[PDB]
Amino acid sequence: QVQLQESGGGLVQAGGSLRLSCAVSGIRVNVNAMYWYRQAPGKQRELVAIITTFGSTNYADSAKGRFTISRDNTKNTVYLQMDNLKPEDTAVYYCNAPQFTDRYWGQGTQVTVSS
Amino acid sequence: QVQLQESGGGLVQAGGSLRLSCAVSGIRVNVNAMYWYRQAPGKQRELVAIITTFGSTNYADSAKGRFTISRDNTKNTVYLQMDNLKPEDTAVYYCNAPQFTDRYWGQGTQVTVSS
Amino acid sequence: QVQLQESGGGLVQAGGSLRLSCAVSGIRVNVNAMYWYRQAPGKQRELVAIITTFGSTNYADSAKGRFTISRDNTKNTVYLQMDNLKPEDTAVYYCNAPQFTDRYWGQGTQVTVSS
Amino acid sequence: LLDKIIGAVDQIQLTQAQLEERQAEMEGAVQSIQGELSKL
Amino acid sequence: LDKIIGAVDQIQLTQAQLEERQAEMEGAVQSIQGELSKL
Amino acid sequence: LSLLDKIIGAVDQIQLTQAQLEERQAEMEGAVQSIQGELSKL
Repeated sequence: QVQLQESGGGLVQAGGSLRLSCAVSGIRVNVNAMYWYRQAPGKQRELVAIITTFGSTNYADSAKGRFTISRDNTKNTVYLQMDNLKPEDTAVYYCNAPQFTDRYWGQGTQVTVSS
Repeated sequence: QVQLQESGGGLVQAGGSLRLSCAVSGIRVNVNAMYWYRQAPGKQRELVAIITTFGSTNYADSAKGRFTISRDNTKNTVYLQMDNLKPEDTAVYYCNAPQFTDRYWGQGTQVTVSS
Repeated sequence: QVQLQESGGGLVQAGGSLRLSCAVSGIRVNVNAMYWYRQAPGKQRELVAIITTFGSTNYADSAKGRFTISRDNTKNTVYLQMDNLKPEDTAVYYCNAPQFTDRYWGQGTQVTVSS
Repeated sequence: LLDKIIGAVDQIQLTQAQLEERQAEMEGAVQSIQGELSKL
Repeated sequence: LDKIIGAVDQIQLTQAQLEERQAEMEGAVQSIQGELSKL
Repeated sequence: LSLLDKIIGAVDQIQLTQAQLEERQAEMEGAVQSIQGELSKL
């Protein structure tokens, strides 16, 4: 199976920073493009950031230069650095590969941002 | 042109098995991802199974472990093994490559499953 | 940034021909698939022609054998030859790469065809 | 490097088939709405 | 290398077709949205 | 510019394009569900 273990969330003040981790098993992150998503309560899942196999990145407009996706190939782990957080970023954050979004989701990591 | 010659259909009892063949000319099946589709009377064409260039497979939920797609690279032929067939599998079955589905379809091979 | 500088439009008689050019900077046309689009007044942008990284081409049905997309790798320029033009081809023509169509469009080149 | 390219290609082909399936599902839904808005 | 190239080529052709389908359908949805929003 | 460099750049373009096509689908799937809800309400 593919395993997705999201971590690094918590309660953070506005203007604060987080670094999310997703430890992956069953696929290689240096072979596969990897995506981060978020889901606020009662809203649709939103794509946040992507990193391609060869390391190109793109971000949703809501990220607007605050988020940085990266990976560690040895730890087979994907990271999302999130700076200058705002209350509107409160959501559960999920990591996935595009080929499995119809198939499996991890538990996500809760991020709550308060003023 | 690309030629698609579907065969191996027929009349089969429920719980029976079939092996469909598509003999391809004009593209190499070991270079191109190849798809099987089916169409029951008056319904939309449904994707059934796919095999990628490097041999990974995926199936529609309706296949649920009963179908196996494979190929022979020398005969340039794609196969669909169908086990534990059910009346609901009655349809015309078609093989195609994704880049030509807007362009050409073969005659398909009729599969009829009776109880 | 990516720069897209479209040229080669003008006023042409029906049955006439044009050759559009798009000079690209910031990406290589021999590495990226490149697209030509057109937009008539008040209508949706229509894809016209595509050339893949390895030189395969495809055309919208409205081209019907009249248009030829090509590129010069040394000049990093994409061309659209348009033969037997018709009044219905009047539009602004734009070149882009698929990964930037959500991001940036050049000024385009106006093509007007009169009888 | 070749393993990376191959695995990228494989991921991509799997994703393209799923995106196609999603489009086909949605094309039926839009046609159903269009039939609802067009009926007599 | 011939296999990789041919896979890539198939993929780029397919992406352009999937995009065209999206644009056609996006127009259809926008037409429906306009029908449901008019006065 | 080697053949491998071309392949890598094509792949990179493709993965970027796939994520955008997916996002467009998600945006439109929300729009269709909103229309479906409007036509299904009591």
